[PDB]
Amino acid sequence: GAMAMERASLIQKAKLAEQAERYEDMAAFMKGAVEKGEELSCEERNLLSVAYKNVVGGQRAAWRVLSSIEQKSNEKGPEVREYREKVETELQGVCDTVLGLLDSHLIKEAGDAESRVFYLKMKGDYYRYLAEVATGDDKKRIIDSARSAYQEAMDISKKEMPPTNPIRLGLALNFSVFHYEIANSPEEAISLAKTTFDEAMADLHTLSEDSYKDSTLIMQLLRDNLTLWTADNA
Amino acid sequence: GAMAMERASLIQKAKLAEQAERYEDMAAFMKGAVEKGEELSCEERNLLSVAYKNVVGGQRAAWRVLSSIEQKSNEEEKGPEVREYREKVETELQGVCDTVLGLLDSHLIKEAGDAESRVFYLKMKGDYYRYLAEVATGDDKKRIIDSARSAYQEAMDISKKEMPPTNPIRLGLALNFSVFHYEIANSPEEAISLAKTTFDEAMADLHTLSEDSYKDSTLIMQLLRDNLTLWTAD
Amino acid sequence: MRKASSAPAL
Amino acid sequence: MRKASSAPAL
Ligand SMILES: [Cl-]
Repeated sequence: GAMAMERASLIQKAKLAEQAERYEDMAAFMKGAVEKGEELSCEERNLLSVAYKNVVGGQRAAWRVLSSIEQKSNEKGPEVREYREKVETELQGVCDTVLGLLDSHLIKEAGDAESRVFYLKMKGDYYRYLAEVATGDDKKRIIDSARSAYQEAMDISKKEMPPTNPIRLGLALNFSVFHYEIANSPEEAISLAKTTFDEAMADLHTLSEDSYKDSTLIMQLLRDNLTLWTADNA
Repeated sequence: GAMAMERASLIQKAKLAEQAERYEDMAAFMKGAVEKGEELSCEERNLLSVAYKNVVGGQRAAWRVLSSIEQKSNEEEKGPEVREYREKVETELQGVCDTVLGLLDSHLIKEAGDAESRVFYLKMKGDYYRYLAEVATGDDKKRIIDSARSAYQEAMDISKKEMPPTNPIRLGLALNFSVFHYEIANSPEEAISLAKTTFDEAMADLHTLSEDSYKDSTLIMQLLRDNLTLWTAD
Repeated sequence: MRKASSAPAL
Repeated sequence: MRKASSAPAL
């Protein structure tokens, strides 16, 4: 009917925006498709994720450039602060939009384990991107919201998914990053990454070639962080 | 009075946006600086150009991707989605070109000023009429093409009377005019002739070329050769 | 300490 | 023909 046709058009425009590398457009198209009220397939979930991660990823990178400049420049006007705060506000608005969409349409008690873990991990991620720029009481609440979302996804993944499942691995990875970079819990970050890597390793011999590459892709990232974090360099 | 302070702030924010690769922001900051009424230095001129080049460059690349899909959407899903989204991107691109051309006509193109300054802005006027021509169809297309050519020709007349053959502004003008000939005016032999003459005349003076312009002129010379190779392949 | 790697685009 | 190269920044 009308809903199906409209949804299909927005998905098609999201894919067109993807090919044109118009990620803000892509995100808005996927948001409209979500608001048609139907579940997202795996492919569509990834289109949604790609779009908003590209948008916020560009803002995060800009925010980090400006904070770095700010440090050394502040080592003289208010321009760097004002403009960094302009980028902050925009980044906060995009995360707010994603978090609202997750809460209003995507996070449900129903659905396979992958979908529920996917969206709750995504919720932890966008709260984590908010925490990167937050200060004060707002930061403490955001951090609590990130942890709560990550922990809920972790509970489901540990109960319903194998240790090698790439969505489970991706969640553990990001949660460990949260521990290290946001929650100020380096031992927990290192412990969680170590456990995730090891528990995955123990089951690799059972996987197909395609599953093996998907799992090992994230396992290398875990290793990469472990090597980074476990070093007397600083 | 304090305008000079605001203008300095807009320039500083344009430089921050550039370092953060936020070209839409950069362009708007430079638009504001231009609208303070003061003429732009060489550096500020390039900031303006860099900002808008990147903005329309993303739009043009997106427009080309979409037009190609549209032209080939005949051979899976079909539907008006491609044309609708292409037209949206096209309208945005036209809006940015109109803004730059309006700034050029309103604040930047003057009778006075050094030759390099007048050439720079008339070349920019040719350039943004050329971007309009890339997407123009039918009625206004002839006008837009005539407006690009008149701007490029006046710039060319100035450059050939008042600047050396190795001057990077003159070289970049000749390059863009040869692209105009090939891509817009469908005059391939004229485009090849201009590129070859521009390259050969600069190559004959390169021994003199000042080290300050070596790289800039050299890069443009490289591009003239790239286009020649692309155009004379047959 | 440089920023750690998070899950990639799937 | 592919898009010709035009003048770069600076
Ligand atoms: Cl529900």
